[PDB]
Amino acid sequence: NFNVYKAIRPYLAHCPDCGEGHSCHSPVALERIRNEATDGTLKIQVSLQIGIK
Amino acid sequence: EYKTVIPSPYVKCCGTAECKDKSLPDYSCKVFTGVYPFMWGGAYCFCDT
Amino acid sequence: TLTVGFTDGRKISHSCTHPFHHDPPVIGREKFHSRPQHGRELPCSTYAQSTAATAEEIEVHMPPDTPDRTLMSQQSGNVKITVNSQTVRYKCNCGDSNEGLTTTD
Amino acid sequence: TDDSHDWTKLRYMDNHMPADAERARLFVRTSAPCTITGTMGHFILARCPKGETLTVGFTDGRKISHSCTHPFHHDPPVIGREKFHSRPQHGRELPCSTYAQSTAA
Amino acid sequence: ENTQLSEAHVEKSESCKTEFASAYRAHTASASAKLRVLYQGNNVTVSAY
Amino acid sequence: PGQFGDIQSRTPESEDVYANTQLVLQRPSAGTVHVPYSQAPSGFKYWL
Amino acid sequence: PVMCLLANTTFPCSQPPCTPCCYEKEPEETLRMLEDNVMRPGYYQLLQASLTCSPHRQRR
Amino acid sequence: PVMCLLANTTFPCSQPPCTPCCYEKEPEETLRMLEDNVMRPGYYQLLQASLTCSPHRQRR
Amino acid sequence: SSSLVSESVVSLAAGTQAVLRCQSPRMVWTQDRLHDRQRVVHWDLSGGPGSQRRRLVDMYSAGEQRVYEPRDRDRLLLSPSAFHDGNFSLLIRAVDRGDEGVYTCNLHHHYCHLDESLAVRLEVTEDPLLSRAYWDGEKEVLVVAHGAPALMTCINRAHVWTDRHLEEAQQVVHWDRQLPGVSHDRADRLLDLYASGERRAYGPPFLRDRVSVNTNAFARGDFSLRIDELERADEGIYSCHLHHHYCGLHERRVFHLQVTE
Amino acid sequence: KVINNCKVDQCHAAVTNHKKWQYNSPLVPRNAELGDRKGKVHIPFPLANVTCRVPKARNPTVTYGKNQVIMLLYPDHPTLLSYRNMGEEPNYQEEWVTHKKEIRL
Ligand SMILES: *[C@@H]1O[C@H](CO)[C@@H](O)[C@H](O)[C@H]1NC(C)=O
Ligand SMILES: *[C@@H]1O[C@H](CO)[C@@H](O)[C@H](O)[C@H]1NC(C)=O
Repeated sequence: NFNVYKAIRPYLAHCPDCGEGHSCHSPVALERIRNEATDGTLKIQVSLQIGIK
Repeated sequence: EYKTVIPSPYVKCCGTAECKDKSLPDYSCKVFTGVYPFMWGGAYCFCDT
Repeated sequence: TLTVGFTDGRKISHSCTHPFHHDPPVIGREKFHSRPQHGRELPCSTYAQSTAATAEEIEVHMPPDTPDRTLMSQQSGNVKITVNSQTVRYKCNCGDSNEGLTTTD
Repeated sequence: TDDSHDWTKLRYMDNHMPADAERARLFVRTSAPCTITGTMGHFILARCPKGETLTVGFTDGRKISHSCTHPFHHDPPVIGREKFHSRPQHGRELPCSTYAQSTAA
Repeated sequence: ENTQLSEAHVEKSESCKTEFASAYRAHTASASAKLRVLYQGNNVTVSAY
Repeated sequence: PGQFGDIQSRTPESEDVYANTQLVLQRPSAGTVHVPYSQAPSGFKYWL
Repeated sequence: PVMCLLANTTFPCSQPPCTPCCYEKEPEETLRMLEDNVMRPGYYQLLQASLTCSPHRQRR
Repeated sequence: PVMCLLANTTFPCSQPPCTPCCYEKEPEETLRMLEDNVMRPGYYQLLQASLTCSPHRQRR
Repeated sequence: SSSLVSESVVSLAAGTQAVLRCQSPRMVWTQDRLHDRQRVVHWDLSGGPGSQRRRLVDMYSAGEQRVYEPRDRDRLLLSPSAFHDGNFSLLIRAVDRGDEGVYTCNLHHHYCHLDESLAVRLEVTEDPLLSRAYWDGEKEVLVVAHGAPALMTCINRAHVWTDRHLEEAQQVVHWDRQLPGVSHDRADRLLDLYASGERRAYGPPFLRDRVSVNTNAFARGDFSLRIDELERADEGIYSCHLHHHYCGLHERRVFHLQVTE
Repeated sequence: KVINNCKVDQCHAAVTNHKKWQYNSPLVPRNAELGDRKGKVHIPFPLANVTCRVPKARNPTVTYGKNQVIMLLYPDHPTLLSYRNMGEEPNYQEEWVTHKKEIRL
């Protein structure tokens, strides 16, 4: 049942810019943006993981 | 489309790392000196300068 | 811009922006907003909702550190490095230890 | 009003009645929303993107949302040579000016 | 019978402590400079008017 | 380099790409930990 | 099926020396296995055997 | 030293005539204090001694 | 002026490089304000010399308290406005025999690198007439009947812990120069290095080319004066001045530069 | 108060305020019978100088032309380029670019 992030050897987190001018410390730091889908939707890559405990 | 591949940086704490020549397309490497790292509890390194 | 916002465990929302200009590359000879009802065929491409995507590399590695000197209590010239269920590398540039990696304070 | 500084409340007058409300009921837009940063007394220091009017809104004790609206061309002073996105991770340092976050002038 | 007096004028702001601009008179300058002489394997650099 | 057509592989399943993208890695400024570089001209956006 | 080799034992790729619950027993053997054997799709079946393992908690 | 004046008495601008928190005992004398010593920042210290002070009912 | 820390004599040769060491981990700051008003309060519980202290509850500056054990929800309570008056007291709704031990209230300020803590011993009895609050000589000890609440006081009303100013951005290091014969207070300013990045160099061009501080000074905490190509006319009293006015740090190091061997 | 035989248009209650006070703006008028009367407490939030992270510009590509220069620029947003001669006179020219252009000087 796709337990996909058990084997994630870690980076103890940080965000370079959450907005607000200055920096912060959170794994809401997105790493990259995928955009080339010709329909116009976006695939975004945040550093936190969702859904699976 | 390409992918500008940026691997994880290599902070040599209290030491000067040297260039690992890797035969990669548009490969580029540089060891920057006199950096300061930091994290949750202040500095990521005990090292100073 | 792009702006993605999460919320803390104490219900504290925090935004996150990275400078990226979104443009829509508009498709075909119609220059519009959204999918209407009276539409026509357009061969587009998008990310499918399937999860099993095949062998895409994201670099995960060794944990760099978490420098946690907050628990290092100064017991009047004595550094009790409190661990609290962890594996603390300590670099004591003094007597009574030089370096090490402990699990007990 | 008791010669104190309780940060949870306010006052607002309605028909010979000075009525109070909650601090955190404040939501401002130009046509796009803004950033609630400095809130004391009369004064709201706020960062806000481009618009052509301004509307500040809040809600009452009976949950009555009221909004002041003024048609005012808001634009930022352009700083540096760029007409850029926002502040990035890597830029340079140019002097400018900001309303200070002091308590009492 | 209700009338109303209306009066207004203009003054300075609190902007003037930092935001202003000097109209200014400029005439003859100070010829200051710097020169480095490599006298006999000795790079000596001086700065004066 | 930078023209639409810098990225060059032989077949679509071939990954041997000759490309000239001009990554001159900038110095991260002071205390911040990231990897700024000289910006990469993406030909494939303005192919379209 | 195919055999993954940890330079000492040429075990089957979905049958490691840690059957079952590979990472769930300890993380460091999975750390070393991702360190050396990352070149193998049979090791990605072993990655499944660390990710979609179906251990004793799962019904499969 | 700076001395305020409510037109009959020259109390100092650090000693108000309704010391302290003069408003919460009598408003109109504070209003006349405003209209009189508008010219004084020592009166702004007097209002500091009349608003951000420690009255007989509060110890702030 | 400043509080002095180390006074030393340095004798060096003409044409060499002087290094007047002035370093401080407590003056380190960066050209970003990345959580530079980040504070944390946390309460820990320990149980004698042969037990390990355990974290119960914490709270970040401008945030709400976080409980670590689901059992302890609505049981361990802090004042949500702790950061307004410095009242970090912890209320335990109902105590039991297992609750005995030393509780520590910990304040930490990441900007000034300050930490302050207080201990309280909780002793839970069964008789309410034995219930008292007393000072054992170095800590408050609270005697509480079982099932009664225990309000463990942690009050520190200093301005550095409450949300007063603490937006200073005025860490500053000064390099000063006192030439021979001239008395102090009329000492000539040589260099100003501001935490924001702004720099002030003083003097004729003859001096500015030979006197420098490394460009990543606040990043690495190195404010050492480097004097290249020592001349006899360079001798004198140099002083490094570290100033954090809000947290009250005023330190100086003084170097008597002599030109000899 | 009881006032003998005056209807609602003939009467006018006006509750004079000398205790309860919700402050306002000097665009709205004063008392109808008063001249000068002041009350003076300052306003908060001054302004201070600061220095901000403006972006750095995007490095374009160059080469020789026959006592000329070929320069291909890629912008990310429209930005001004400019040029001058360092001789007896500048002849300096300033332009904006929005998209990726080859400019020869
Ligand atoms: C002297 O300065 C010149 C440049 O003016 C430089 O090229 C040379 O290496 C220097 N030599 C010495 C001995 O300092
Ligand atoms: C400090 O906090 C506790 C929390 O219960 C509260 O009971 C107490 O009254 C507070 N002290 C003051 C002086 O407000």
